[PDB]
Amino acid sequence: CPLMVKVLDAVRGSPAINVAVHVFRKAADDTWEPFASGKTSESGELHGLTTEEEFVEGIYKVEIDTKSYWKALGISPFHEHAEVVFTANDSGPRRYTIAALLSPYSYSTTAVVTNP
Amino acid sequence: CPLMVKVLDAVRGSPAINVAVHVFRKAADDTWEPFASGKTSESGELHGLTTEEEFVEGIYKVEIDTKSYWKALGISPFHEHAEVVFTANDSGPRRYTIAALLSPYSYSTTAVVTNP
Amino acid sequence: CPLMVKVLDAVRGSPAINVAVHVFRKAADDTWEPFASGKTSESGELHGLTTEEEFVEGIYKVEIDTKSYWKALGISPFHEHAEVVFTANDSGPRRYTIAALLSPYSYSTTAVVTNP
Amino acid sequence: CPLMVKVLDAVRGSPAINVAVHVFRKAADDTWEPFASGKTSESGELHGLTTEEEFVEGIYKVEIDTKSYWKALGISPFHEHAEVVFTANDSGPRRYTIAALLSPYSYSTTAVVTNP
Ligand SMILES: Cc1cc(C)cc(-c2ccc([C@@H](C)C(=O)O)cc2F)c1
Ligand SMILES: Cc1cc(C)cc(-c2ccc([C@@H](C)C(=O)O)cc2F)c1
Repeated sequence: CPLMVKVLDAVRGSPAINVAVHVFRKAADDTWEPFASGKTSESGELHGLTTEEEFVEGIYKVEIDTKSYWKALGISPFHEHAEVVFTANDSGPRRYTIAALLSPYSYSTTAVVTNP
Repeated sequence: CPLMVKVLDAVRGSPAINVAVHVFRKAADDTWEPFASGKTSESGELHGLTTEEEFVEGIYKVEIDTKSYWKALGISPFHEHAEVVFTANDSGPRRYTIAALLSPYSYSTTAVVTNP
Repeated sequence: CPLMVKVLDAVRGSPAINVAVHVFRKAADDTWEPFASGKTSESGELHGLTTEEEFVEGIYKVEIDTKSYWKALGISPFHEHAEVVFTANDSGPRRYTIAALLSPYSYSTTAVVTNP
Repeated sequence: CPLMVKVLDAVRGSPAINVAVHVFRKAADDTWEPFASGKTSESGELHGLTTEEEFVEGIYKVEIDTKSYWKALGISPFHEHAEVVFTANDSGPRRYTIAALLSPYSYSTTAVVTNP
């Protein structure tokens, strides 16, 4: 599991459950090619997006569908979605966790990049 | 000044100076049209991006060029840029401040929306 | 104005108004002595806490009364308060801005330290 | 495991490993009584702090010894320590995770409160 996404809710103090997450890889012509997607679990995590063989160096975009998340909870949100855009680099560690902390008018994100 | 950007550096405990910012607006064909750009001052603030007349209703993307910022300080950061994507002015004209807090492997952003 | 506090609300996308702040300084006996207090204005800012003369070197604790803030808006938050504890002026006088971003179950804080 | 602490490093993009964490419970006379302590693991987590029988309702303080963390990595930090102060309430969920994201001049914290 070289790529994991973990989403938390700063209003409810809970995992962000059943959030849609789409990953894209930047193509040669600078367009965004669908790569992987899924919905966060009851723990706010999304595992199994890709495999070591599929996850090559390059620029990736993780889109988190925050607007749908907030409106399913009855909350008015600011953003259309959250975006995390980063380069995967085979130098240094090989497991990427993209973590996001959501509020209606704000979000935080960090990267946790490690070896097993 | 209906759109402003303010950026802080969480490593230095200082304004983030000379941060490039590019604003896009979603066009009729659903592409991202360049709208405005500038860079943060010595105070970490970017004023004068647009006008009340030109800042019409739409979906806007504020790209904050965090990689360029960190590389210019000699640091190899995680992200390519921070994105803030939102619908603006859909209940009439508002003033938006996009605030960001930067670290090499993490950033936060918030919006301050006021009615003049 | 060598110590200032600025607070934003990540649910409302607005300044956090009428936030009570209490500042303490560690005394010779290692207890927390009350130093100064105030509350955020309509802009989310708190000016006039102290003076250059009175703001001597020491360990300071800035308590931001987040529970009181959220309860006054009818919300039952997680935290009692946010604390920011730091040594001030140990390389000579500096100006400190303590910035905070509030959600009901989460907060962020940063320091902006400048040399006048 | 009713109380867990999880610490991440926003400069290195890693867990915050071998950080000292002290938990206190507020006594009747408003002093802070030592309650539990430990050091974060290789995953930035601290498990086994307390037991259901020991963790009663009341106000708790989680101190994270960030200053020692940063100076063991050769980094100049702002804060003396990070503080998280909250009420444990048997109404609603019974597992508390206190998560913290560290930068030299900033920190974020959230609460993830759940049932199994
Ligand atoms: C204080 C803070 C800030 C940010 C951007 C993420 C998180 C966070 C998000 C998801 C998670 C996942 C990995 C978890 O809860 O196990 C952990 C976190 F510390 C916490
Ligand atoms: C994204 C983020 C994170 C944190 C901890 C503070 C702030 C913040 C708080 C107050 C202000 C005030 C001083 C302002 O200039 O609007 C600015 C900020 F960027 C923004």
